[PDB]
Amino acid sequence: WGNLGHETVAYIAQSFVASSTESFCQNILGDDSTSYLANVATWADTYKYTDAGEFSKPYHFIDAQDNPPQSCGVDYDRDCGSAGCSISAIQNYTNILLESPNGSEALNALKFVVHIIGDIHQPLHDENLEAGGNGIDVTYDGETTNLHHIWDTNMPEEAAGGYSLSVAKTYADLLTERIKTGTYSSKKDSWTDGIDIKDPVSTSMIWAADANTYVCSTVLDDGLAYINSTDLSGEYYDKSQPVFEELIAKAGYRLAAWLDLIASQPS
Ligand SMILES: O=c1ccn([C@@H]2O[C@H](CO)[C@@H](O)[C@H]2O)c(=O)[nH]1
Ligand SMILES: *[C@@H]1O[C@H](CO)[C@@H](O)[C@H](O)[C@H]1NC(C)=O
Ligand SMILES: *[C@@H]1O[C@H](CO)[C@@H](O)[C@H](O)[C@H]1NC(C)=O
Ligand code: NA
Ligand SMILES: [Zn+2]
Ligand SMILES: [Zn+2]
Ligand SMILES: [Zn+2]
Repeated sequence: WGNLGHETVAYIAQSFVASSTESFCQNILGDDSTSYLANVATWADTYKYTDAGEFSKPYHFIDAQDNPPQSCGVDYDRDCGSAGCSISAIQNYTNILLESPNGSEALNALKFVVHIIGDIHQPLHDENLEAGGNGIDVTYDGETTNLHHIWDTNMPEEAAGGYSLSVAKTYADLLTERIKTGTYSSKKDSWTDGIDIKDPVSTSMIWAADANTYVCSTVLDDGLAYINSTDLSGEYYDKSQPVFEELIAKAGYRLAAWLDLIASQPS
């Protein structure tokens, strides 16, 4: 996602974490504001453009070698690759926070987990084709862009009504309502099925496989004749909106559950 999506995921997670988890994270981050997670949710996307952070570019995605829209699937050993991936990064940084939460690596580990659980839920961050859709040029509201970009940025910002941290907070409030009582309230009690702090790869692969299903059902189902030729800000946006909104909600809910397990200690 772009910055709005990551901040929204982070604000949702803040609304679901336990108090002890909030304290654990505020202490690592040195921030006890009501934006503590949202304030770091974009860091990984700045870091990756620096020499020191170049290593971490592959950690934003897992290039699933499926065949969409005909067939979708993610396989860790087939798709992660030698340079690592979102799944291998969740394992590494989760294990740093479990083993060394008071050490110097904890700060970046937590900022990576906040960001990357967001990225796992962007379907085109779970797809090899055309570098996650970066190579598919499209038109969106009269502008030339690419399919990856409209899922990261154009469509979420249209739905949220802007791009800023305050707009993200409002959007997160809307999606948090949908989880607690609204649209998602009868399905969210299944969203953490299979979660296992002792198996970060298995857990994050469930999430990535869930998001990847939408590459076939939603991202690419219209077929590339349509996608290449049609302004996607109309009916394509209309069908995409419920899907990316539910995936942003899932990302925040699952991030909170994961942070609770990372911070958890038996009383
Ligand atoms: O296979 C790829 C290649 C790139 N990206 C993402 O696409 C962004 C560029 O739009 C990059 O920063 C990167 O995180 C993916 O999700 N998958
Ligand atoms: C784990 O994270 C550290 C710090 O960012 C990095 O140096 C190391 O290469 C990572 N290891 C793996 C297996 O991804
Ligand atoms: C759509 O554009 C992509 C990327 O250039 C291309 O691979 C594909 O063949 C195009 N499909 C159609 C039917 O135009
Ligand atoms: Na056209
Ligand atoms: Zn992102
Ligand atoms: Zn992206
Ligand atoms: Zn990212």
